[PDB]
Amino acid sequence: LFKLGAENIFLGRKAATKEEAIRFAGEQLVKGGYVEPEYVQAMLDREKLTPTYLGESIAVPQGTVEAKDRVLKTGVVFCQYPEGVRFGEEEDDIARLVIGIAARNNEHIQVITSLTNALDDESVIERLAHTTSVDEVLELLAGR
Amino acid sequence: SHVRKIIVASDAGMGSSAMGAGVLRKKIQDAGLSQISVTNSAINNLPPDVDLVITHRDLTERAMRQVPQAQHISLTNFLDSGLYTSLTERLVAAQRH
Repeated sequence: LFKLGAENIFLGRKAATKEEAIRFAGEQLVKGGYVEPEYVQAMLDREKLTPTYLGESIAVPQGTVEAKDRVLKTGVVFCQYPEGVRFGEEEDDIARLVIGIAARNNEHIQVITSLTNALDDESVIERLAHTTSVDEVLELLAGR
Repeated sequence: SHVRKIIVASDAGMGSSAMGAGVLRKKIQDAGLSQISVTNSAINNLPPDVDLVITHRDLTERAMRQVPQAQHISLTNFLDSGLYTSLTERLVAAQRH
């Protein structure tokens, strides 16, 4: 359902807040023609309703159901934050993997399900969180 | 009238709902309960025929309201493995029984 290559993998980023990380992911979704500009704020709007942190150092920010027509094509932006970005409810809920998603027809859970299926093992997340290799990222998510 | 439907709901039904659904789904499939179906959707969207509804305590009131006749299970944390494990064991017990 989604293409993954060097153009949508971003390693070794840093962000003081989840809002900055979400804005970067949103900017990259706009940059790759996945979404129109209005989708960036829609991702921030969705984050306010309830965090997109999914546990296990992963966050998957996406837009609201209201922004479905601002999505041009299903896409993901894989963003690595080795130092972590607080994303969940608690201060302990830190994400090192921030995966920005844009899904046609508000199908975000299908994209999330595909990603989390490939992230079912703790060793895979740890490796993805600190790797400096784009190729390794592609390998670990290629069976998705 | 057999309990076989489990659905997870949330504010947008595009975040926490995705993870909750996946984990529960996996456990159910592992238990050999192919008869039980698992899906996720926004709170605003919950079919009246649903037997089990799983949401975050902060929104369980809402789901109860849409269907207070349905069975609702409240969570506390997104990765609360302890709660998830307990709930699963329970459903299995209720399946046989």
